[PDB]
Amino acid sequence: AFCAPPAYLTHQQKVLRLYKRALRHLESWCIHRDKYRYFACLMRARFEEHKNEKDMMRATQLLREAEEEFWQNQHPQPYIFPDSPGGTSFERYECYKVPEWCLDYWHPSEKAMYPDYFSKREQWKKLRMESWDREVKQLQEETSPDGIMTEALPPARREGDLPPLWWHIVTRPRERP
Amino acid sequence: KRLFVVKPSLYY
Amino acid sequence: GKMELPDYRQWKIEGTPLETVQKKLAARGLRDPWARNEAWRYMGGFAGNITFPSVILKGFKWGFAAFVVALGAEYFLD
Amino acid sequence: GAHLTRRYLWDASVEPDPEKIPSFPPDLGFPERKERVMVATQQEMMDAQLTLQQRDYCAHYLIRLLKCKRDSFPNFLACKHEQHDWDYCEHLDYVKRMKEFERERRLLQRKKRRALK
Amino acid sequence: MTKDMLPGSYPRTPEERAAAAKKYNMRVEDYEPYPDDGMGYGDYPMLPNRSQHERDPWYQWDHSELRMNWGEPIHWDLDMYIRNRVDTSPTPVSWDVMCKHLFGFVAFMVFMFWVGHVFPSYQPVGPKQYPYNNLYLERGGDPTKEPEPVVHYDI
Amino acid sequence: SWDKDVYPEPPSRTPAPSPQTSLPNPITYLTKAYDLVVDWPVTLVREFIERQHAKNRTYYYHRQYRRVPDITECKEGDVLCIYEAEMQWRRDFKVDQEIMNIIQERLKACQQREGENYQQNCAKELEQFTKVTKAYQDRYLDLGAYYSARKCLAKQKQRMLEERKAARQE
Amino acid sequence: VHIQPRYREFPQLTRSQVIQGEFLSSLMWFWILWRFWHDSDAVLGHFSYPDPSQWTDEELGIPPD
Amino acid sequence: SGYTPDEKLRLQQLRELRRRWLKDQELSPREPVLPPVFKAYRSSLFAVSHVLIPMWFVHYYVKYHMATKPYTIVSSKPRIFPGDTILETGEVIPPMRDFPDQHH
Amino acid sequence: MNIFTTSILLIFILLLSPILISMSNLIKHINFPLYTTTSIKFSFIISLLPLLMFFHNNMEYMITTWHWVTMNSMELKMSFKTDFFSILFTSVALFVTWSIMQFSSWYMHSD
Amino acid sequence: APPLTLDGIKDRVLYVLKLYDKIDPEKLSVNSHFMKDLGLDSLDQVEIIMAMEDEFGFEIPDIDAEKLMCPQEIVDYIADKKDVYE
Amino acid sequence: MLCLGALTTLFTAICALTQNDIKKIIAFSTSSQLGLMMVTLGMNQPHLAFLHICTHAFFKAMLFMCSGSIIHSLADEQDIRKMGNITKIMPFTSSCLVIGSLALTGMPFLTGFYSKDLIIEAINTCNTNAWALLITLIATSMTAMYSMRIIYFVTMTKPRFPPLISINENDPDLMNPIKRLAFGSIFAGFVISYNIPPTSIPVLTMPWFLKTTALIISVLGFLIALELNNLTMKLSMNKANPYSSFSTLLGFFPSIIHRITPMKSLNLSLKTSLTL
Amino acid sequence: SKYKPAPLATLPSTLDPAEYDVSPETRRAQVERLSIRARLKREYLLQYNDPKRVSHIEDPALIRWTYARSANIYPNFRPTPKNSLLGAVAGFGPLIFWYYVFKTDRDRKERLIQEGKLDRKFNISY
Ligand SMILES: CCCCCCCCCCCCO[C@@H]1O[C@H](CO)[C@@H](O[C@H]2O[C@H](CO)[C@@H](O)[C@H](O)[C@H]2O)[C@H](O)[C@H]1O
Ligand SMILES: *C(=O)CCCCCCCCCCCCC
Repeated sequence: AFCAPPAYLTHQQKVLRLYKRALRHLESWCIHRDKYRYFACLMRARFEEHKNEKDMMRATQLLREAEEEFWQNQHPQPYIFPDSPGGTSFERYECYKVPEWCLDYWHPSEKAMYPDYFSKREQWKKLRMESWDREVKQLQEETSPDGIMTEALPPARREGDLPPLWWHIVTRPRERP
Repeated sequence: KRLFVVKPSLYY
Repeated sequence: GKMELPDYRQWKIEGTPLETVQKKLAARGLRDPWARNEAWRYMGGFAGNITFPSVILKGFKWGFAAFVVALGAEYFLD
Repeated sequence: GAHLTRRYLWDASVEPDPEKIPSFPPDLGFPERKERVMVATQQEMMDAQLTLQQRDYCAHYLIRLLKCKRDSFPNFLACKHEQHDWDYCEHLDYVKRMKEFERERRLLQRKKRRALK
Repeated sequence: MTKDMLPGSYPRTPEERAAAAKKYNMRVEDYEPYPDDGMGYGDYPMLPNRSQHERDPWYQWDHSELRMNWGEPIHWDLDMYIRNRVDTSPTPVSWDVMCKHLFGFVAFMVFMFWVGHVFPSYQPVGPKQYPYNNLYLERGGDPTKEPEPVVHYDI
Repeated sequence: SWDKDVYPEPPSRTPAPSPQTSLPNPITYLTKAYDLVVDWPVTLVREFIERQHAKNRTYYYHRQYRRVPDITECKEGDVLCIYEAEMQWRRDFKVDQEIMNIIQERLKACQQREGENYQQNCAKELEQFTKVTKAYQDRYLDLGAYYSARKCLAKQKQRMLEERKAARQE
Repeated sequence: VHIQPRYREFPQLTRSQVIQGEFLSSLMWFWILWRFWHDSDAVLGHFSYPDPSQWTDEELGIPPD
Repeated sequence: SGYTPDEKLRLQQLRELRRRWLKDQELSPREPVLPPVFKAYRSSLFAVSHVLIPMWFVHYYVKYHMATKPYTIVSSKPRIFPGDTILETGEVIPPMRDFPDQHH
Repeated sequence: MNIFTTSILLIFILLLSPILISMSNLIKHINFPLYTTTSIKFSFIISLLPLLMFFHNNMEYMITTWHWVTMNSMELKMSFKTDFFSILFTSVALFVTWSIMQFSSWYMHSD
Repeated sequence: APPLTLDGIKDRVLYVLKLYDKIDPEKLSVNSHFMKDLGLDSLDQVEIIMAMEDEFGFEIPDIDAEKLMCPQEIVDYIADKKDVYE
Repeated sequence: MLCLGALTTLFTAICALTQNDIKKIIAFSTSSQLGLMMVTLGMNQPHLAFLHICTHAFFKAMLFMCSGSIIHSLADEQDIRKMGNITKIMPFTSSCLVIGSLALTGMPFLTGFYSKDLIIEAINTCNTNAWALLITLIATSMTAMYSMRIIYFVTMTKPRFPPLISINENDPDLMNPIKRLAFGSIFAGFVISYNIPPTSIPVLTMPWFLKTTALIISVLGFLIALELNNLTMKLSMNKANPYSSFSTLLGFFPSIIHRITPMKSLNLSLKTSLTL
Repeated sequence: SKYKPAPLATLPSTLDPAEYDVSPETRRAQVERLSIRARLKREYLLQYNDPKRVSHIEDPALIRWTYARSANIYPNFRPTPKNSLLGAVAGFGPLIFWYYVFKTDRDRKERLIQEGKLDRKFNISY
């Protein structure tokens, strides 16, 4: 979620990802932990086996074969963590994640009940404004002369500088509001 | 610890 | 109220069904390097084997004990 | 039960099609049959509020069973002998209806025989 | 917003294809108009028919619910492919294998229900019997008219 | 109160209680306590009100509507006489809606009380419903949304003719 | 009560839940036993289901062909 | 294979701001600054203002508005058994006919 | 028939006071989850008196509370068929909802 | 459940690693790289993250799992995900 | 009603046999018992179909409360594969969770016996659809098979939940409401059955095997479940088959009907109506 | 075995032959797509995080979509044999079908009222 994806997965990434998928599905069939441990070690035997085959034209043919084998022995209903995509708690609290900007419409009589939270907030709104100009400038200075771009972002290279485009990450609502 | 809860302006 | 995790050399798989996994895997050159991370499930307060009769036949003891008392009472009360 | 096996599978003529019973004349094989007797009268069933399905030939017992359940209230457990009576009379009626399947089967099996002769 | 930032008519020349792609923020080799059958698409891109369930769930999409990014071209049928509606994601079981199995089961059960209608289960018991002419009066038969004596015997 | 001839109601026949168990009927207790704590205070509040309504006794009457010439007595086009014949019919037609409701109240009120004997003991009320329905259908059915006296008359004349033609053959 | 969280070890069980749980299981088991003693017939049966072949043509009134 | 040095340096900086943000969400001791029996008087005013008082109005409505209009309350006729004495007319229901008697 | 009718009608009034309270300023002062749970409990207990009277008499009712409108010869009235089914279901339903209402105060304690 | 605190996370991360066999506890610190100071391979670090997800009860997406290459990085990824700030 | 109901009870029970979410198993239990009430109405047994509703409300409500207690104590986890050994860590809930299962599966003299037993007695001794009778009895055994699935995986195996344990069930707002239902799950059917008026004549006369038919299949369902669920302890890998895929994927009815039907209709809404 | 795709059950990414393509021509396609993606993502962020913003962030992609589906359909519509038949059938197809259902039904109803063979027994509202 935090890291933007690359342009394309390498062979190394496509095999590790399969490895994790194939174990999680094994655990879905086995259930029992002792039985899940036994077959998880057999699974690693099948991945250590062709670990070094560096043909790079049969390694691929060993992956498409293994994905087509995974897709046939899927669990029709794998276990999912409650907060993960497809999970039962997935996005349960998204109705409680009010953006911080909604406080900017609060009535004064509402703001009068939290005088010290609302004072540590005008500092953050100042810090955000003074930092903005220097953030925009830094992002042009690192705009590579060749258009090739990636979703990643640069840090603060100086002192007294916050990393550019930091407000929507730092201020984001809590995972469990 | 008690945390602040961001809410919409309900005064209106 | 601070956490106080158990000593981590406590978790030893001996005398648990995780042993039989090392017996089976070690018969073909393999070995489970995460066995001790499963171990707390099969020892300590979680040891044993819950059998279905024990779940169904729960409180049968004191249910039957009350039955004879209740049954006896009707005989005497008759 | 057997009958379903017999009616399908083996023969199919010597078995009472259950929706046409009786089929042979009521007095056949009987010198004189005594018409079944109803203890309860229409006013009594009609005044104890018996559903039409309940106005069978055992109604006189159900009229007592209801009479108990109203009078032993709040003691809802104090009418087990009355229930047993009604349950018994119904069982006998049910046995009476079990004797019609046999009779019709047996008679209907007779006709198959003598017809061959 | 101006006329050249908005959809237009079908692109006839490759010079108006690369113009159209640049409008919609696509590669020229990726821009693909709908077929020109004059059904009103103009030059709007024809994008692969994948519902939004197939989009990377873990990515932080700009339009979070739609699983889109700001500026990206929107599929013609987006409102049919939002996550509340039609899902085209891969299934563990092939589409036709599900279709053959589901209706085979439903079809088989329909057959077996008719079988059970022509060979019903019952008990070896003659019909129930009721007094007073099959309860002729209590069923609402006419008091003045005389029913047909229907009688039952002890056996 | 209400007129017991408009709304006939068989007298109640409650069997006298026959308690043959030693236990106490919990219905008969909360019924006493209900009378003392609920019924008694309320009846005082009502007796207080009806003593006010006696001090300010006021009267109102049912309006009389004499009969005007029928539609049949109206020359075609004379809207002055058609209008009054039309107003009367609309008054009549409305009283017939309420007669039907009354006959329906009885049938519904009988169905409930007879209970499991409605198929037998609700014959008379089902017969009035079946008769007063045939009359209603012979007067008002199929007239349409723009129903009026003239259409009611046209429907009757077309029916008196279809029956006269019954005997003109038979 | 405000129990304490426990890591990897079996937790302590309050007496209330152990006995509240235990009573209900025994309350169930007593009631089955008590009922199955008085009213066993409702499960096993109360009335004999007559065999339909022991019956003789005399009562069924068959007329010998 | 993991974070690049520039990647890892951005996380340090954001994570620093982030935790300084969540700390700011904590409420001071004095917030919010609001502007100002087990079966008795606590359990009397409930069963005497939600059961008794509402029962007076519901009874008043039933007794003088529903029971004074025709057919508003209509009950099934009570069961009458061969042997009952009718509380109204005094009639006595004749006893039933006679049972041959049976025993299972 | 007044006590039977009044208790039948009174169940609805008890369940409507939590709805009315929720629409006033009081709801911000009381423990509204407990108030609803107490309210439904008293409703269940009242629902037993019509239940017992039916067990005694087996006598059903047809209570027309309100006349809503007449469509020529077809009146629509708010009317209740307090027979066997609605007498018993009403009690079973109010008994279960007394459990679920009190369960919710523990299950939804964070919401 | 109790709130997660930065030290409690740190203690549970190492605790899971100390029960791993291919790791040798005596040389296991928070800064231990999984591929250089401990000599674990790619196919192991995948199983290490899987062991963390089970420990804590939530998933780490693969785009992020493949960069958690030292116990501190894991501890900080969990801490930032669950809004833990001290 | 007799054939529509019979199909519902079998089809949903087949679905419930291989689900893993605790609620969907319980939700699929309801669909099957709902279908059985429907089968009852096809016997012209309206008062039995109603008495089942009144009885079924008690224990089924409890099963959701007992299940909903586990879900709260395990950080809102609902997959039974991550539950285990609940008969020990949560005694009270497990005890009520087993009263509910046995009341549901028609064990004698619990709330669900004074309804289910009569319906199974009636379905056998009425003229009816032979196949509706047959599948409705099979579905009555599967009610024991899938109940045993919960008892087994939830209460009987070894722990499979995460290692930080903060299970608390000492709150009165949890124990008291569950207890009320627990009393209802035991005694309620008895009281209801003896106080309601006699409705219909029960066919109380039948061979010895039609009078215990419900019990034997329910017992048999349990026995079959034990053997099957105890092969999962064997160090032998589990594989897909068409029959479990059908069970797990709800007979594919959602996967087809909820994809093809909304597509064609919503495609007509745009291509034909609005555009053309 | 093997998985047969369909429009409502697409092909998994891992079973796509064209997803294991690694020839340099594809990899360059996949890198320009990301660059276009990142260029936009950068521009959206430079508005989202801007503190001087006082209104929402207008979306040209959404304006184009809604305009393509309303104000731009007709100009880009050309009659053809397939459109004209489709509109003719879509237009009057259902309308003729229902005309015969209702006309046929009400003719059977008017036929049965002239010969009195209907049971309007308790019907007094219409
Ligand atoms: C008329 C209605 C009355 C119905 C009967 C009421 C019976 C009341 C039962 C009270 C139960 C007391 O509970 C007491 O606590 C212990 C806890 O160690 C329970 O349990 C203990 O014995 C049981 C017996 O198999 C073991 O399985 C268990 O591991 C152990 O803990 C016992 O059952 C009892 O010793
Ligand atoms: C003949 O009596 C037809 C009745 C219908 C057959 C139902 C079969 C029920 C199976 C119960 C198992 C019996 C154990 C010996």
